[PDB]
Amino acid sequence: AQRQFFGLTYNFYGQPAPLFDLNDLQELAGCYARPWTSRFSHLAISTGSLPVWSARYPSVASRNIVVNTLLGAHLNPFAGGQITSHQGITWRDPVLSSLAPVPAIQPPPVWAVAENVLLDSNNYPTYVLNLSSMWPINQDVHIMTMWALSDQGPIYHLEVPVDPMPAATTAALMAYTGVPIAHLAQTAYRFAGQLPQSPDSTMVSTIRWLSAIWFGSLTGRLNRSRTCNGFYFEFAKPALNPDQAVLKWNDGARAAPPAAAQSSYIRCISPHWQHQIVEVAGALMSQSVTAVTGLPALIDEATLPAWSQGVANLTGNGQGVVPCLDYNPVPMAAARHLQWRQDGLITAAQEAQLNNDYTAYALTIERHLTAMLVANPIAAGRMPIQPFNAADFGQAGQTAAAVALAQAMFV
Amino acid sequence: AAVFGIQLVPKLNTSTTRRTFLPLRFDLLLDRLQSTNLHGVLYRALDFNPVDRSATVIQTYPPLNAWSPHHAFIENPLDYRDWTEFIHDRALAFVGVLTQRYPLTQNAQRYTNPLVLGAAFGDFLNARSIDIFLDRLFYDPTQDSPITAITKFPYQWTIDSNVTTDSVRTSAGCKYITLYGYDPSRPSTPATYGKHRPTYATVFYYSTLPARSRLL
Amino acid sequence: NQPLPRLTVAPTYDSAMSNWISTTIAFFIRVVNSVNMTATVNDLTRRTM
Repeated sequence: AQRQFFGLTYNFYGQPAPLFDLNDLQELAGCYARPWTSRFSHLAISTGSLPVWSARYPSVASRNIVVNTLLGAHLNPFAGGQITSHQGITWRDPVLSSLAPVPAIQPPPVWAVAENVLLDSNNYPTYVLNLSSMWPINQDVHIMTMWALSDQGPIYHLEVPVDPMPAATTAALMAYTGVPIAHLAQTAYRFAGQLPQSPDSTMVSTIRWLSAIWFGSLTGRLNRSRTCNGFYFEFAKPALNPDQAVLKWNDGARAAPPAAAQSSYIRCISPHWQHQIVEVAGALMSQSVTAVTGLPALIDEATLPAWSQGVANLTGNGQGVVPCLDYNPVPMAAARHLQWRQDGLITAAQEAQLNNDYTAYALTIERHLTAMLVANPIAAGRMPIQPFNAADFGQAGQTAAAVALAQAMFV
Repeated sequence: AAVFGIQLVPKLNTSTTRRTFLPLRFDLLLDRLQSTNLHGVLYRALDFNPVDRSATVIQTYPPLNAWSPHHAFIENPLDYRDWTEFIHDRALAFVGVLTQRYPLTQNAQRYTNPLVLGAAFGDFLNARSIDIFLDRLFYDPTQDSPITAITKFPYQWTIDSNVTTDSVRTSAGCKYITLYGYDPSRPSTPATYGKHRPTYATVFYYSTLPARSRLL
Repeated sequence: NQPLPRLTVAPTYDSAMSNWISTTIAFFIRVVNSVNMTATVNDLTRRTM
């Protein structure tokens, strides 16, 4: 199995208490059911099937970004050792099964409102003693810490063993073909979130390879022509919502295996991530892997927020680090198209349009986040949109770097 | 300071180095076993009475401490007389079984495997076929001592030495065997710790850390 | 508990079960050859037991 996880809470963006409403606690972690492996029950085959627009949570990622804040205020055990309680709320039992109003006669010591508290699955001697049971809380704090170490888009991880796909990993994928990127992260997430599965387990390879192929596609390389072992993701033609992704085992030239171990931490860099069901289901999925395998190594420090420096066990700076790249959906897709255009996939006059098509699309998932941003302030104690300042949108982050990290990953 | 009822003197003092684990060569194991007197070399009467050759308890060492008797040995225990005789016999007669399968002259400079050697000897006493253990009674120091037990073979059937891919479930040794005439009643008899029993523990050897998580 | 065997089985006299029957049946053999028993219960009959 795996008995060791290190987390880091969200950052109260220049704000007092944790940016989550009581109305939220009873909107995700409520109903008394275990708020744990629920993160995914708020996503659809796409975006047009969710209440992710003008509403309490105006974003295809506004849910997790909230449930994640709510998790910070109720994770004191892993911080210090005791259970504590934040505003009349504290886990019912030592197993942290769920949340519930403070008892009445034996209330837990009121939590201490502190931002960015590190976490150690050791500071809580009961966790590992029950592992199996509260297994979920692990993979979750992990999903958290991969969004917390970042400020503008979750930071997942990518791999590619120098070997060919693990047979029973080409068989497991060939049964997930038609399935959309959403339902893939689904199985991915749903999987590594119940019963400690050994990192050796088949599924981990499969769901870890499904996070390497998704990336190759997101950067042309692993396209309809140059597939992985036979797979690649086909994105919906921009003009009718290109924010899609479906796995498709083809049979064109197989992108030869890399010359070595290709590891790197990639995170969406522009606010765009917050509303692209594919930029989340994908990233979220790549995180399903890390959750049941500790954490490859230390994520490079360089490009990362101010509250994520030398974050013990997580962030690094020295050798045990892996350069962390951050791409921008538009500056990205543009090259993703150029790649297609080069492999004869499309016409030479069709990419100067494919971009128009998609670029206008990104301009739509832009006047929307800004609207929701200047709709749900932040001083309002809530953070469904997560501040971003009308700027990062164009921000041509690493991008160019990851577009190269994709080629070396699928030579 | 003091922890509960125990009082702890201020000064802290521990050994400052660890001797590199040394695996017994095949010849040394052959001499240890075939020595004039096994007492001291293999087993050692904890409280041997001078007057008469009698010993309530006997703490044992390596190729013997592994062994865990079968029911017939527990019920109707022997006296320090026939006990020395029992071993002085079996220790020798065992060297035979093991040496005829590995002529000392040609392969003495080969380290025996702590684990298998234990189960291979303990199983010999209980009178269980020892054929399988011999196959890998040796191992190159480079390959882990507990790994050779797995690499050579993932044999999950031999009672008291179930070797899986990552762990080897064997019955803990018996650092103490009690010869007839032993009683935990007297305050004088040496603290056996229940190990005079056959199955008081179950040593699970593991290969790698992930192999251990799967165990716990 | 022991792992299922894929070879041939033959009633063995080792194992908790087996041992439990062997030591306990060894106890009542002691109850029968004890002082009490030995004085009361007849002799030849006590052998039969």
